[PDB]
Amino acid sequence: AQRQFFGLTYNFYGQPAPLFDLNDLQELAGCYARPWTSRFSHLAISTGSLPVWSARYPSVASRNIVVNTLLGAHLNPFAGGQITSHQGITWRDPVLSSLAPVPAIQPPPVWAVAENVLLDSNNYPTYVLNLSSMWPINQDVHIMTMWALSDQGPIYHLEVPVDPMPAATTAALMAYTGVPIAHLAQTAYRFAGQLPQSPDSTMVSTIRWLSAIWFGSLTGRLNRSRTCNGFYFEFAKPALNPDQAVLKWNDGARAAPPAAAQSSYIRCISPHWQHQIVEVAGALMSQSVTAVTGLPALIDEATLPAWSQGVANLTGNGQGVVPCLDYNPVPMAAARHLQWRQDGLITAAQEAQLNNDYTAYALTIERHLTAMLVANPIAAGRMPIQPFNAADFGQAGQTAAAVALAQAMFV
Amino acid sequence: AAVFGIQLVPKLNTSTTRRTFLPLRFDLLLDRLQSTNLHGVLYRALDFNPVDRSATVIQTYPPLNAWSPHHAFIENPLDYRDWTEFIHDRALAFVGVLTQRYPLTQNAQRYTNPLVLGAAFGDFLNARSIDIFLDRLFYDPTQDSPITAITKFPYQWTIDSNVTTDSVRTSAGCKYITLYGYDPSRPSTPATYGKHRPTYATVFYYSTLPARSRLL
Amino acid sequence: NQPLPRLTVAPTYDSAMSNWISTTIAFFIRVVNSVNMTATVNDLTRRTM
Repeated sequence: AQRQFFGLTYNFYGQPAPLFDLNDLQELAGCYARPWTSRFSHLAISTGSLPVWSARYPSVASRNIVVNTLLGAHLNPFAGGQITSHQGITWRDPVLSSLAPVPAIQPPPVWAVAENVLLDSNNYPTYVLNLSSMWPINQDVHIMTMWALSDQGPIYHLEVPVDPMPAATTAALMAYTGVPIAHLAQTAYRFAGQLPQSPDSTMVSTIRWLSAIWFGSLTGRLNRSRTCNGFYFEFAKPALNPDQAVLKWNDGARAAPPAAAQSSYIRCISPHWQHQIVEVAGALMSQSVTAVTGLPALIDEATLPAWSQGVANLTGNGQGVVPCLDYNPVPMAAARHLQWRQDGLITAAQEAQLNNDYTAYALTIERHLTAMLVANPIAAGRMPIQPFNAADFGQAGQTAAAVALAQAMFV
Repeated sequence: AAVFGIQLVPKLNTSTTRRTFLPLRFDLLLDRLQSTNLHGVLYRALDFNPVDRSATVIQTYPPLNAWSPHHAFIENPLDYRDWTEFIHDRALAFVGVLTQRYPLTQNAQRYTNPLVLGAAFGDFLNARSIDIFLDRLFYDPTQDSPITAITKFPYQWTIDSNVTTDSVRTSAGCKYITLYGYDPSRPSTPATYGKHRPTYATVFYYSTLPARSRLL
Repeated sequence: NQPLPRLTVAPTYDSAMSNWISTTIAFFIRVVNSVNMTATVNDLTRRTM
């Protein structure tokens, strides 16, 4: 199995208490059911099937970004050792099964409102003693810490063993073909979130390879022509919502295996991530892997927020680090198209349009986040949109770097 | 300071180095076993009475401490007389079984495997076929001592030495065997710790850390 | 508990079960050859037991 996880809470963006409403606690972690492996029950085959627009949570990622804040205020055990309680709320039992109003006669010591508290699955001697049971809380704090170490888009991880796909990993994928990127992260997430599965387990390879192929596609390389072992993701033609992704085992030239171990931490860099069901289901999925395998190594420090420096066990700076790249959906897709255009996939006059098509699309998932941003302030104690300042949108982050990290990953 | 009822003197003092684990060569194991007197070399009467050759308890060492008797040995225990005789016999007669399968002259400079050697000897006493253990009674120091037990073979059937891919479930040794005439009643008899029993523990050897998580 | 065997089985006299029957049946053999028993219960009959 795996008995060791290190987390880091969200950052109260220049704000007092944790940016989550009581109305939220009873909107995700409520109903008394275990708020744990629920993160995914708020996503659809796409975006047009969710209440992710003008509403309490105006974003295809506004849910997790909230449930994640709510998790910070109720994770004191892993911080210090005791259970504590934040505003009349504290886990019912030592197993942290769920949340519930403070008892009445034996209330837990009121939590201490502190931002960015590190976490150690050791500071809580009961966790590992029950592992199996509260297994979920692990993979979750992990999903958290991969969004917390970042400020503008979750930071997942990518791999590619120098070997060919693990047979029973080409068989497991060939049964997930038609399935959309959403339902893939689904199985991915749903999987590594119940019963400690050994990192050796088949599924981990499969769901870890499904996070390497998704990336190759997101950067042309692993396209309809140059597939992985036979797979690649086909994105919906921009003009009718290109924010899609479906796995498709083809049979064109197989992108030869890399010359070595290709590891790197990639995170969406522009606010765009917050509303692209594919930029989340994908990233979220790549995180399903890390959750049941500790954490490859230390994520490079360089490009990362101010509250994520030398974050013990997580962030690094020295050798045990892996350069962390951050791409921008538009500056990205543009090259993703150029790649297609080069492999004869499309016409030479069709990419100067494919971009128009998609670029206008990104301009739509832009006047929307800004609207929701200047709709749900932040001083309002809530953070469904997560501040971003009308700027990062164009921000041509690493991008160019990851577009190269994709080629070396699928030579 | 003091922890509960125990009082702890201020000064802290521990050994400052660890001797590199040394695996017994095949010849040394052959001499240890075939020595004039096994007492001291293999087993050692904890409280041997001078007057008469009698010993309530006997703490044992390596190729013997592994062994865990079968029911017939527990019920109707022997006296320090026939006990020395029992071993002085079996220790020798065992060297035979093991040496005829590995002529000392040609392969003495080969380290025996702590684990298998234990189960291979303990199983010999209980009178269980020892054929399988011999196959890998040796191992190159480079390959882990507990790994050779797995690499050579993932044999999950031999009672008291179930070797899986990552762990080897064997019955803990018996650092103490009690010869007839032993009683935990007297305050004088040496603290056996229940190990005079056959199955008081179950040593699970593991290969790698992930192999251990799967165990716990 | 022991792992299922894929070879041939033959009633063995080792194992908790087996041992439990062997030591306990060894106890009542002691109850029968004890002082009490030995004085009361007849002799030849006590052998039969």
